[PDB]
Amino acid sequence: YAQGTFTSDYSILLDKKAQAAFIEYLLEGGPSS
Amino acid sequence: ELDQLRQEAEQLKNQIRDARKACADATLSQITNNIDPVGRIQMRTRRTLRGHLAKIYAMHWGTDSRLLVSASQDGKLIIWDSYTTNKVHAIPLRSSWVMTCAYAPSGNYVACGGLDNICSIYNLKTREGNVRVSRELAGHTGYLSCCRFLDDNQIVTSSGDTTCALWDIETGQQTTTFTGHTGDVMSLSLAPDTRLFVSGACDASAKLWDVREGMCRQTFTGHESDINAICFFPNGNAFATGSDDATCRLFDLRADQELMTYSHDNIICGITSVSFSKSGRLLLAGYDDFNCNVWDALKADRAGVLAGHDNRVSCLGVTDDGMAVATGSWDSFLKIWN
Amino acid sequence: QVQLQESGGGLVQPGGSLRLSCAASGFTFSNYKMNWVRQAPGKGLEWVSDISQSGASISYTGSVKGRFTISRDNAKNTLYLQMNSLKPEDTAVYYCARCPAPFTRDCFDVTSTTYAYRGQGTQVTV
Amino acid sequence: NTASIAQARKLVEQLKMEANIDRIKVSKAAADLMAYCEAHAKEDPLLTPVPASENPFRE
Amino acid sequence: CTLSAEDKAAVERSKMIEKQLQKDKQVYRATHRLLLLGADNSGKSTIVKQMRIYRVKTSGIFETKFQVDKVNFHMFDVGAQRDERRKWIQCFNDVTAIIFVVDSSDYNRLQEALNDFKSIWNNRWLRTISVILFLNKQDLLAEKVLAGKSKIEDYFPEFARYTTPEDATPEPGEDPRVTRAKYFIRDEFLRISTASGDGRHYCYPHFTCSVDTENARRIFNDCRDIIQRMHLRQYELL
Amino acid sequence: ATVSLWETVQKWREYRRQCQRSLTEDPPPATDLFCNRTFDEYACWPDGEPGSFVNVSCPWYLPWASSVPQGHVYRFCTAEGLWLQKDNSSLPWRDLSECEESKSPEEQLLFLYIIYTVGYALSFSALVIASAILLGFRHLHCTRNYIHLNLFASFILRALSVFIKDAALKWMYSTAAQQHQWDGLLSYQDSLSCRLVFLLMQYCVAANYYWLLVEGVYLYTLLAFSVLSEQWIFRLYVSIGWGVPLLFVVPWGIVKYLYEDEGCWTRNSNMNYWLIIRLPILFAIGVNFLIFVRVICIVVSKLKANLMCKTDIKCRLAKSTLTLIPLLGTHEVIFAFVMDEHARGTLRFIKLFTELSFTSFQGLMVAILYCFVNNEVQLEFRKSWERWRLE
Ligand SMILES: *C(=O)COCCOCCNC(=O)CC[C@H](NC(=O)CCCCCCCCCCCCCCCCCCC(=O)O)C(=O)O
Repeated sequence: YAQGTFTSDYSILLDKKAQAAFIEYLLEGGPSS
Repeated sequence: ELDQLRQEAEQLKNQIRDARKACADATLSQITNNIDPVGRIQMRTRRTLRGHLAKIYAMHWGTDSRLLVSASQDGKLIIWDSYTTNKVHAIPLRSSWVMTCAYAPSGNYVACGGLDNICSIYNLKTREGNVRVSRELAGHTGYLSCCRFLDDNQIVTSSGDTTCALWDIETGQQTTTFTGHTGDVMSLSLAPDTRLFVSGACDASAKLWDVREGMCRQTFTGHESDINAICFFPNGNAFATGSDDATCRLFDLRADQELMTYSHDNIICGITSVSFSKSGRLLLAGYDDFNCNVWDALKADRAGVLAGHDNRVSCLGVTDDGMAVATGSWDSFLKIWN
Repeated sequence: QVQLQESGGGLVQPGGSLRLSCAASGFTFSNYKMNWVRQAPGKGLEWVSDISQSGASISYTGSVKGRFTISRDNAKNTLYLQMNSLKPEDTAVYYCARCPAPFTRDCFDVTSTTYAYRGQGTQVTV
Repeated sequence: NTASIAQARKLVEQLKMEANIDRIKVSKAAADLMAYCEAHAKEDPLLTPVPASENPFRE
Repeated sequence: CTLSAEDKAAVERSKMIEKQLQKDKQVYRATHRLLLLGADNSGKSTIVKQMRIYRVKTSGIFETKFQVDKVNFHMFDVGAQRDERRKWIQCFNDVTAIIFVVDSSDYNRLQEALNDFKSIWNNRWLRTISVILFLNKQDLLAEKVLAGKSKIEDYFPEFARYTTPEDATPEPGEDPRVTRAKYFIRDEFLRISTASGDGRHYCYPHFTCSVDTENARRIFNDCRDIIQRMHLRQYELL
Repeated sequence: ATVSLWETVQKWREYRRQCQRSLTEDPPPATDLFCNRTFDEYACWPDGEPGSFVNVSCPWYLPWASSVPQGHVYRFCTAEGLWLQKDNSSLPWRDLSECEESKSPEEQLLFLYIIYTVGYALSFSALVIASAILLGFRHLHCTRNYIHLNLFASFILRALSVFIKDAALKWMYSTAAQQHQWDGLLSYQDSLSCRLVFLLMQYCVAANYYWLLVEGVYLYTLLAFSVLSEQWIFRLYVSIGWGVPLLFVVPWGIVKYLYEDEGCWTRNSNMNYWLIIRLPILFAIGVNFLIFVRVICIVVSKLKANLMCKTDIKCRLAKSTLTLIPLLGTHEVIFAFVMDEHARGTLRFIKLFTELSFTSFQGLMVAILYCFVNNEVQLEFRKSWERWRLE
């Protein structure tokens, strides 16, 4: 149905940007700051 | 020979009309113009008796003011316990078309009848413990409209064949026959002393009959359409009659004329049932406009309105001791108001 | 009491005209639909014409359509029937019948043998 | 024709029987009705509502 | 809550009575009730006798039960009753349909049938129930038309000029005059029917004879149509 | 595929452990001016001779390593033996651009979120009002009204599950779950509550579809079979509306838990366990469409074979079709036959938009058509108004 599909699109998209921030955090200095 | 008979009949009618006019010194409204008017009485449905399948055509109250009998068009005669909302008995009917039902004063027997032209009396409490068909009466050539028990052995019935009958339960034959009406005897009401009874038919007239002697004591003609609701006043010296012209009339046996008229501009539908309270102050009429009305029998103005009853109201009745009033309509529901 | 009195009968040569008047007493004339009933000798009651409360809706039987006219006078509570071009088959008793219930289009038992709200009728001979 | 004559005769006799019944004036009957209504007014639960602890249909 | 032993017994009896009433409710609501009406010459008695293949001197009403496609129908014929019908006709308010049988063969009485049908159709308590018309004794009408008397024009002037409707489906080997007269009678009934039935009840016509064995099937089909239309109206789909 | 945040952080943890192991085991060069080995949480920089250039490949944990398979990490060592510090700071020269990515938008999905959220809210309010109205008036207590109440409850549960699920999605992708560490016990992803929330949403949507199916089946049974019981058929319909969705939603949840737990089951990846919920919904939609076309044919037959007073009946048929579509949910037939893999391009926006909007406003439309504008409901309201106006 459209909502199991919309949720998977939103849930894939947010994991994508969640891992993006984590790479940025490593660039920032990882665990420090 | 017929012409002189007609002339004498019209002369006698004119004499009766002149006598009624002479005896009409004053109206009921003028005498009761100084009494305190009744306030606005509001009734609430204290109990519902949802157990029928088809329209409820008639119902009657027992002498104990606790057990009532209801007749439904699906072929059921149900005894309701008014206080506890319990079903005491459920009698199937051979003919599903039932238009009347009566409760015996002793509570041992119950009456039923309708389009089958047969009055069925069922014994409620037998040695076996089941309600069987105690007696069947088949003498009327028209559909039964109203029946009322006098005792455990005699019953007065009215049919559509312009004939009322008095039946002995044991013998099963007509003890007395009353043939004075013109067409489709609709309702009857027994007097408190059971000596006489009043009857209303579709000929726009009412007649008073003596149970023992068996002749029409008095005849009253004041309506304009079919009479389908009659009830005896508790005092026993008056009664009320309801017609399809959206009108009730109050008649007195000692005046031989209508005392007062209950009608209104808004109401244009007929009246199926009429009943009195314990004191006779409130007159309850079931109009076939999805509602019911309560008037006062002294100044003829609106006093209360009962609503919430789907379809036309068919049967109305106050308890013999004045506890509450039960109303049954074509929606297969019985509502108790106090 | 219901009173319905007819007047206007009598012998008439074929092709004549007549005026039958019905006077009503004991009820509100305007609230009831009116109609005429015909009883031929050796025959039963036959419906002729009907007119509603206000006269907007009027109808006649096929045997008399185009020859007889009906009208109402609610001011005087009268029902009028004008007969034109009478026929020898119209020799019969005419009654004025009132509908049993008011504020209603339909009404049964108009041609009943022992109908209550019906007058004595008038004899018309052609 | 005999049936019509018999019906007319029985109607005539019934009418003459009903026309020979004594009838009181309307005022007396109205006064009696008012007296009956006033006398039993207290014993009318519909007219005068009984207390909520006495009616067997509510409590 | 606390209850007495007598109260418990009364409650148990009431529960048993309610169970019996529920059992009877399915039987009551699975059966269609029909009101059979007609004149003395309409031949409804012959119809009842033919359909029965599926008391006292004042019985007042007669019931016949017939089953079509495992569906029960109870038809009620009125007998031993006075000619007055303004009161007891209100009893048949919840019936499935009114089967009105009219003898179209005999003239000088069709006006009475038309008036009775109009009164039934415009009845306040019959404005919802549908009417199934049985133009009974079609063979007699055909023979009377073929007799050459041609008395239909005398009673009904409207038959002087009347074209056969294009929707007519005459039987093979049928005289056009018979078809024209039959459809004229049908249209006379339909003109009265289509004056106050604002989508509430219909006037399904049928040409029937005293020997037809398909009357039960026609009644079953008409009842099915009525039930389907009622269900569609409840859903506001029609 | 989708590179999970937990998988990426676990890969980085393994990479940094291996980097520390290598830095501990790597022998230093003999030259005193060598640049000291440094770890800036990104790469395992080895020791370098003074005045040199170092070139290596991207680390393992980078999800876009396929874009830069070999090389693309660079560093420079000065002559004195110190890293080239940046301006007004103490960080080496930046080489992220070589290994960095070459650059559906959130604005496209935000629109859809707003539209379907407001549609679901309006439907929830309307259906609550409709259920209250139906349960209030005693005259409107038929089995058809009971089926309508069950459908309204299914729609309400679907809307509530949608709201709770989007709230949970907001919880699990936010400032929460900040633990980019060895702590696998995430704030909400590791909790069974989110998985149960997703299962509840799946059950609610399946129940809504199957209650649309139940409504269609009941209408078809009334129109085509007749002479059926009342309590037994209602019990069977309720069991099918509620119990049957438990026969494939619960097995779907069980198999999802058993095989791949992933991120609270929110993402369909296997494309073979999604059929467990998809196929029953498609079957229900197809049966409802067949019932819809059957009822439309019945209505056309009724309008043609009878009602001789009218010939131009297209308006009534159109109104009947437009009223019947929301009740049976036949607007889903316009889609769901295109699948997911066939609309990866400019599509999946029109399809998703139309389907989500129609589903969100379906509850409101049904409540308006079958409760608010229903003739019997309005008649009951008028009767109540008259009763209250006569005192
Ligand atoms: C992609 O980059 C954009 O989409 C990613 C969204 O992730 C999915 C879920 N989140 C959202 O859809 C939108 C963000 C959502 N918003 C909210 O929860 C409401 C906004 C306020 C949330 C923070 C509330 C308090 C937090 C403590 C204060 C920290 C400063 C935050 C400033 C905002 C709050 C005002 C200050 C205060 O109230 O203390 C989400 O956050 O998940």
